[PDB]
Amino acid sequence: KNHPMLMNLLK
Amino acid sequence: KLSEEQQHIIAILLDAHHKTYDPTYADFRDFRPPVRMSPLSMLPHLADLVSYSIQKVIGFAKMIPGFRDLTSDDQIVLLKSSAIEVIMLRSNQSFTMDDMSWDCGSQDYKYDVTDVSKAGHTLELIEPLIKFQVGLKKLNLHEEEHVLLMAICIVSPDRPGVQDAKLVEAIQDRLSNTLQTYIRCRHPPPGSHQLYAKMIQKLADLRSLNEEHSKQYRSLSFQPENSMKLTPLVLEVFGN
Ligand SMILES: CCC(O)(CC)COc1ccc([Si](C)(C)c2ccc(OC[C@@H](O)CCC(=O)O)c(Cl)c2)cc1Cl
Repeated sequence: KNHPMLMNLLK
Repeated sequence: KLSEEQQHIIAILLDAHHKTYDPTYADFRDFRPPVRMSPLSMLPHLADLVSYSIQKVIGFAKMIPGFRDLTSDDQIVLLKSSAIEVIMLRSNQSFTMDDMSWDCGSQDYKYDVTDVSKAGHTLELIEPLIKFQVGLKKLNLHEEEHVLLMAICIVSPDRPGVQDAKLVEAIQDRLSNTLQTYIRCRHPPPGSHQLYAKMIQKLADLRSLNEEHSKQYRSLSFQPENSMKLTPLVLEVFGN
């Protein structure tokens, strides 16, 4: 799966 | 004996921790209110607390020297598997051994064994968690050893799904050597080895606490009425 909210928090 | 590189690693991690930990706990006001007395009355409040903590752990992890050199997949893998452990580690700062509870300002924001049970967790997890918090508090760590243990916890090469395990190991080795040298600068032998051996044992206990929380989280989140009360970040980070 994808982690868009995690990626956004990782800049 | 502390090198300039080790002294800079320590200053960065302390700066990162001070930016990602508010000892006033003012942001707790914006969570869903805690209800102490359907039966999981503390699930909404504690879900927002964990969701808030996950954000702070990500911010702290981004400021670890070398973390940004990893690929995005490895940064995600390390954070998905360590977030629960870092939350338990950083919660020790608010843990008081008077009543075996996490005191965060008020009695509204003071959580004990029953409060964790009102979130769906059994004593198969709470009892070892309390034992962990006491043994960690008894170590009387400096803030330097506290932040180094959190960074070493995050940058672990033996996490499932890690691509560049050698790169993660090289970053953890620098943080470990920084930790071992700091302990030697403050404690003569053999107490320095005994302290470092207990710190690594706490990392091993975190893996056991990680497995138990994951087991109970899967049981709770599988029920839609429980996962309805979680946050989108918790479902994304803790879900796999
Ligand atoms: C919703 C997932 C679920 O599993 C339900 C399905 C429950 O999860 C949990 C419930 C309770 C805990 Si707790 C070890 C008593 C704890 C966590 C965070 C805390 O906040 C301190 C600091 O991080 C914030 C300070 C700052 O950054 O400014 C504190 Cl004091 C204690 C942990 C979890 Cl994982």
